[PDB]
Amino acid sequence: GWKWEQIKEIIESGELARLKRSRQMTDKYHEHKKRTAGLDMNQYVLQKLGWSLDEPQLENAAAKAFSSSTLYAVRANDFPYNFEPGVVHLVLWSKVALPVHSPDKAVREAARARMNAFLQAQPLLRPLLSSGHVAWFVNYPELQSVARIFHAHVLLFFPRERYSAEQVKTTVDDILSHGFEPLA
Ligand SMILES: [Zn+2]
Repeated sequence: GWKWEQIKEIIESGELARLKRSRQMTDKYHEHKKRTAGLDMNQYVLQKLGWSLDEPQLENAAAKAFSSSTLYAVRANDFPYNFEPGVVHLVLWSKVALPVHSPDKAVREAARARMNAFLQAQPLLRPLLSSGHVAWFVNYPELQSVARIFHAHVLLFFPRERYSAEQVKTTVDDILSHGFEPLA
């Protein structure tokens, strides 16, 4: 799998298609694809996250992305990409889209700045941020699924010489249980 420095270089160059699953994980992803071939996965995800129109509305319509914990959700990626041991592949879903690949440089930079501020503000990521061991990307339209719901790939690096696999499990379970904290 990709080493952390390679991951950072790929994200920086925008060559996101290079971030691929292993042959085997590609096989499993293929079988899950067979299973969901009869579904609109946008509606499925909305349903699972509690964001369907059926649900109540703790909204103000104009709420800023990440301004309230009801507006986002972090999950472990069930079919992670092929990264070196210690890299944890999470998915951050947001009810509010962030136009991070807009042709408008002002809009794109502003949307990226918001995502960055959100992740930087997270106490549960503090030592990883201090280490440069948090990265994120949003797959382009020609690469993504579930295009009606914003989601970012959030990668956390726990080097093997710094965290046992069991300590990684513990910390990630902690993050997913607590969730991320909102940002005004
Ligand atoms: Zn949640």
